[PDB]
Amino acid sequence: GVLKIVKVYLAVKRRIQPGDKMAGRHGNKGVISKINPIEDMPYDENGTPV
Amino acid sequence: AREAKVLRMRFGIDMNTDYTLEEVGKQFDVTRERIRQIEAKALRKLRHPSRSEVLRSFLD
Amino acid sequence: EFLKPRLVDIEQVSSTHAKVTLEPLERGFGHTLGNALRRILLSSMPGCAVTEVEIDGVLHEYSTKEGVQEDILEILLNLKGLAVRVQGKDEVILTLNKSGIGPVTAADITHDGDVEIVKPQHVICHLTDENASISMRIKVQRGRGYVPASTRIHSEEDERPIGRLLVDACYSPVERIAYNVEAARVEQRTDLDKLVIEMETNGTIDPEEAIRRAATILAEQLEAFVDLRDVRQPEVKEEKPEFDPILLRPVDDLELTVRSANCLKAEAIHYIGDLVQRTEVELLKTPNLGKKSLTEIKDVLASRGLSLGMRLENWPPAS
Amino acid sequence: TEFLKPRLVDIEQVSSTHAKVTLEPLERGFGHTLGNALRRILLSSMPGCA
Amino acid sequence: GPEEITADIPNVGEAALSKLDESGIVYIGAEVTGGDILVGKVTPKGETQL
Repeated sequence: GVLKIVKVYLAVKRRIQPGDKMAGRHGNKGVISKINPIEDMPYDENGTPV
Repeated sequence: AREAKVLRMRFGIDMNTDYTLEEVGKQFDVTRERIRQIEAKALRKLRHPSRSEVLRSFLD
Repeated sequence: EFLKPRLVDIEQVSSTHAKVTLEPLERGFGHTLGNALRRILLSSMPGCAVTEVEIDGVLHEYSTKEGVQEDILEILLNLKGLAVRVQGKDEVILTLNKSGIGPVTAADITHDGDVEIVKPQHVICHLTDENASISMRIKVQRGRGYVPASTRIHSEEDERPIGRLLVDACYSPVERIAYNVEAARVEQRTDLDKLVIEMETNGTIDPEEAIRRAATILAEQLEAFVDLRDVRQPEVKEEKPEFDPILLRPVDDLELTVRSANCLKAEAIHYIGDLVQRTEVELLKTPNLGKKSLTEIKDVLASRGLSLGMRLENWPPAS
Repeated sequence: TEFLKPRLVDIEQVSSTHAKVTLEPLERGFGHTLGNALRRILLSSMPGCA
Repeated sequence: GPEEITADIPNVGEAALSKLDESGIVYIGAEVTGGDILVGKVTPKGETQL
């Protein structure tokens, strides 16, 4: 039944958003919940955010 | 009201079958080339806006 | 009944980082302005940042250049980090060329009255075959904060230059800011505080320049905090369009020939609200329009439903 | 370059002594910065006779 | 009948037929989004009865 086939190949680049699942190597799962401005982040006296 | 009867007639609109333009002419007693003109002006009428606006949107 | 601060020694220490000081500071205003400045300085500071890039024989990021050891995707990623400054200009398109087995630095570009390459050791890529050769249109706009490659297609309106490779824009010059208020004893006055605000840059903003635009915004904001008029917008928009909305669209939309396309460019006819009401009488008289040339306009106008030459005692209303 | 100043602001006050002000729309991160800074000055350094 | 991969498609603007070659296939390198045509195709259905 098939005459010819066109296969198109797409390259998406997905960043990251609330809802993606993440985990360290120790069975600590977790799902990124909000994405914060560098402004609201905890910093040390050296001023460098976390 | 005549441009309605003329249009409902040329197309199958809330009627069984649609009518040959001659079939239409005899039905009004004023006939022929005539009804075909009444028709075209009616379409012509429904063609620009006030009128045109709504129907256009059914076309995709 | 109050004092007011101002800035003593702005001590540079590298092109990248300096520690500016603020001396006439009263009780705890050290932390008041200090945090709140960290908050405007880390975001709201101008920056020019490489935005789009066309490269030589390359269609899109997911490819390789013949004879270079970076993959295009990476090479755009080297440009995200291409530090630069421009002055009177608001988007300049630098140009890069070079061949021969040679590391292409940010130097090997070409200068402009406005362009300062604040780091020309900055590596952009590496060539690797004697007569391997590259060229590019690096394009640099200037704006505020983070404008990622993705959000950049809503205007679209034909960014067709397929060989144009938008990179994400990290428009900023602050890296990290870190104030400390160590108590400074101006000889007499009980205790007033110092504010050594330490910062870290990409090289393309001069510390004092910054700190001023910073207070600038802080001002403009508060400006409406002073008074409070409960202000609102009128709103209540119109539910009555008169004609059919098609008459507000541009003539490109007619998907017509080039010769007829510019004809309506030139005879002054953008909106189809004007092409509709201009008869055939109007058109042989128009620059470069014949039997082949106008037969064209009555076919697209036919298929969309409209016509040439008509009226509307009212065109066009009304904002 | 050019910035954002708010519109719509209904100070909905209960009694003469008490008040609640709502005020949008601020740029991102500008709620806290203005909020905390005006809080400090409102709390600590405000001229009064007690 | 036979289905065609022709770049000729019923009820479509040049805006769509831009990302497409003569032949009906999207050009390589072309950044696309939701909805855009990758491969123009048509299936025979004649004598409609509207």
